Amino acid sequence: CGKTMLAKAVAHHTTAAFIRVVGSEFVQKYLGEGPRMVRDVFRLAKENAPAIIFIDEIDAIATKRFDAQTGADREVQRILLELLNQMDGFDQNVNVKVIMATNRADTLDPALLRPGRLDRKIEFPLPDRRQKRLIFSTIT
Amino acid sequence: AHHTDCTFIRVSGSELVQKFIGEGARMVRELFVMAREHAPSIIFMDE
Amino acid sequence: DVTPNCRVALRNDSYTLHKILPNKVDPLVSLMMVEKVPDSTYEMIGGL
Amino acid sequence: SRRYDSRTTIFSPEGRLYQVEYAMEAIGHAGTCLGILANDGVLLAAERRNIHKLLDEVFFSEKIYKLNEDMACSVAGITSDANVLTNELRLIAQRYLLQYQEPIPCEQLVTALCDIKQAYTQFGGKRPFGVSLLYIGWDKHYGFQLYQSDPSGNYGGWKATCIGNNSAAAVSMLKQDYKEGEMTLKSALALAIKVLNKTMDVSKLSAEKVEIATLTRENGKTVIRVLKQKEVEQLIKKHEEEEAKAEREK
Amino acid sequence: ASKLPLVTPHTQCRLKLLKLERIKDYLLMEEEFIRNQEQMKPLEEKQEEERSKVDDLRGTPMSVGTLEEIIDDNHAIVSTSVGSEHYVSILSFVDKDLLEPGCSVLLNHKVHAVIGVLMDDTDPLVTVMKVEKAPQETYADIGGLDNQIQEIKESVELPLTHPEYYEEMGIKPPKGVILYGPPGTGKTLLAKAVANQTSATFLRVVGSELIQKYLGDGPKLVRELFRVAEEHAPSIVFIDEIDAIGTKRYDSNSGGEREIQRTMLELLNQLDGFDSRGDVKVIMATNRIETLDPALIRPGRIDRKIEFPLPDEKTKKRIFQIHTSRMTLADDVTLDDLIMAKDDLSGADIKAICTEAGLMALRERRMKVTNEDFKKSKENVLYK
Ligand SMILES: Nc1ncnc2c1ncn2[C@@H]1O[C@H](COP(=O)(O)OP(=O)(O)OP(=O)(O)O)[C@@H](O)[C@H]1O
Ligand SMILES: Nc1ncnc2c1ncn2[C@@H]1O[C@H](COP(=O)(O)OP(=O)(O)O)[C@@H](O)[C@H]1O
Ligand SMILES: [Mg+2]
Ligand SMILES: [Mg+2]
Repeated sequence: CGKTMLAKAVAHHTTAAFIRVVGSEFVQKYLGEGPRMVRDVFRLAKENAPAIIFIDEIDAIATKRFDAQTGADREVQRILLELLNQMDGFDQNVNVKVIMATNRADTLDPALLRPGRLDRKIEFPLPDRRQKRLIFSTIT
Repeated sequence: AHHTDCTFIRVSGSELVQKFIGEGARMVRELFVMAREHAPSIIFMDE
Repeated sequence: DVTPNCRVALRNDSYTLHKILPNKVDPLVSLMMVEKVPDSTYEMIGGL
Repeated sequence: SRRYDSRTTIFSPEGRLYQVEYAMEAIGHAGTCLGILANDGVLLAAERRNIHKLLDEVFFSEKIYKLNEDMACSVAGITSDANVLTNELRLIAQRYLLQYQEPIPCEQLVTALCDIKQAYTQFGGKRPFGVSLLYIGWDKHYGFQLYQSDPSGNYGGWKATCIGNNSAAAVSMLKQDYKEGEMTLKSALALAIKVLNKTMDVSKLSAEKVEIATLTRENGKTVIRVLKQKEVEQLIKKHEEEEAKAEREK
Repeated sequence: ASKLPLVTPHTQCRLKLLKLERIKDYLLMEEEFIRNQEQMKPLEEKQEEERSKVDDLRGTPMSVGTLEEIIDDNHAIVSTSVGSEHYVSILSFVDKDLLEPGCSVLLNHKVHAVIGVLMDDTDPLVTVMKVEKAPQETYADIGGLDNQIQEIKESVELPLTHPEYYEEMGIKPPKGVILYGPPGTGKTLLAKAVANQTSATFLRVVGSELIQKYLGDGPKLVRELFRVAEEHAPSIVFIDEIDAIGTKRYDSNSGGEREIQRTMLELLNQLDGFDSRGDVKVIMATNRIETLDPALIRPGRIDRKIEFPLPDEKTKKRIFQIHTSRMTLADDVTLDDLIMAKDDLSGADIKAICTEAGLMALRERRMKVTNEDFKKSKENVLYK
């Protein structure tokens, strides 16, 4: 439904700094590379510009259930804690905008969806006839 | 709770809350350790 | 002065106690920090 | 084949049975009816459920059914189940009238119906009826009478009974306000409007939302008047005047 | 310290005189066999010198290790905190005993040799499931029942307080006690007075919180539960609402009803295992007595079956007298009108009407409770 495509177009016509991360790469084999990998991105968004973070496949990190018996799950737990802190490390003065695109909203923590971090929710429903014919005009 | 100065502690049954309550917390009652440590407290619950 | 659940500074050669590290968190301050409830008051009550 | 049988006839291990008690659970919802008398005449008050703005408002009654030329009933429960019951005992009164050429005693009519309701609760492997209804009527033997049917198949003599959603809450005030034989059929009307004022959770007492029928003995008629919607609201505001001065005087 | 257990006598007996003077024999003779030590060979102090010789053997970096096996000739395989285990030796100040597989120990920093053992800070679950203090008042709070109070004192209290009556009879107490009836009839309220009465260690668990989300964590919680129950002493285990394991299905449990079933197999073991059980009494309560497994209700696993009927009206007035004892009752009220308000009112209904009537007095800042507080109190409590 143009989830990647709209970020391509905004990232093309933008004038600010665009930072484009792939949300299944924070699971490093080594400890700490994940959390440091979380914090330095937002540090570069801070120092760089009034910039824009983009995150895709959030279901790779933000799930609902957890298990403190594997370590592979405890690491992802520590991934979510870092970003959950760093979204609260803001003061409305920097213009750093976080765009996050997923496929399923079901496998998500609503603690991620609290206000102060997440307030704007955009579904991409299917066009039926009206916006449908416009896609035929553009592609044909 | 804000006006009578109590610890407004809601529970939701999540698992990121879990690591500060215990390692497994086989009951729910292990929250009462923190609750009697903040003895004037109020527990809140959703649907 | 040594409190349970408190950080410390430690030397490394003989593991001798050096200095008490300030503080860290309560296990509930972090909890409500994660939850982030919308703090309210009587001055935003609409007709109840 | 016997794997599919649900055994709607057997008892519980605690002695009772669950089917007709589930029916008596279902009778608490979906209806509010009451009857009251102390003198010449008897009143049935019925609270209408369907209050949608597109109804033809016909058939002379909603939950009221004239049984004989001198008796009638207010019904509560599953209406479709009730439809077979109404014309079912109606020709039982007619076969009494054909048998003896005489109007039927109201009590022994109710026993004959409650036998038929009792049979499905007893054998046959049949889903019983979740229908409970009142009984009003007059005879030459005891005058005005009042009876109450239950989905189990037993009956009972009363004078004033509600089987509403707040039925016991109504009865709690029914035994708080009454007088034996002196509540004339205007005082029992004003009391009845106070009762449905209480158990009617929808306030302000919409006159179209209620049904009230009376049964009086005229000399050879037994007039079963079915009051129109032009004299309800004057009784409504009549209650409204005395409740305001009754409040402010206290 | 456990010197002489003969403390019988209980008057001015000469045995008491000569026995305490013979403790004076072992102590006067051998206090003159305490003088000579540092008089002949001082050579150290032995109060701290040999003690600091141990403390100069063991280093200040005391690593904490974990046992998993024992070989008797003072060396064993111990677990490091990392996981890379060693094959170190065991010292002589290790008092070779308090050593079980899984025990926390003290190792060297250099060669990781077994220096000491560690006292265990236990687990919070014991403090969670362990009742600390007496809950409330005695059996006189109950009122009206008076028959099964003799039954619960019969099966629980009397075996504890009087271990003579069963021995003159040549008999053992009945094992399992179960309580059943309508809800709100005082089933937990009796166990409150039991927890007042007993001096044994008391445990309480709800039958709802047995169930889990992981596989086998239920039966494991059962096994460690009866482990905790046995590892103390005389104990009473209370189970509330055990029908709830069979009635309600929850989607947190990954296994279906054939995981609840296996939990019931483990508990079904833990009532009547072949093992030496010990002094653990079991008191249970429910209201749906007909739903659960009769294999658990058999004599041998539960011996005493106790039903609670509804309160009759002469017991009702007693319960009114109980819950209206210390309150400023205005003389406006008549309790007999409050008796027949509900034909099958529970004891909780009475207390609810009383407390809500007090709430109606405190809405109007008064001190006494009047009749209309009860009149609208039964409307508030009962009719909704
Ligand atoms: N016979 C009684 N006399 C006085 N008070 C009673 C009586 N029965 C119950 N109560 C009161 O009602 C309350 C509820 O009783 P209790 O908790 O024993 O009900 P229950 O049958 O154990 O319910 P459940 O077992 O389903 O939790 C108690 O706090 C108690 O004070
Ligand atoms: N009386 C009121 N005055 C002002 N805002 C209100 C009032 N009632 C509800 N709200 C709004 O609704 C929100 C709180 O909703 P609430 O009903 O407390 O949560 P929930 O939906 O979980 O019960 C607030 O953000 C507030 O703006
Ligand atoms: Mg895409
Ligand atoms: Mg109880």
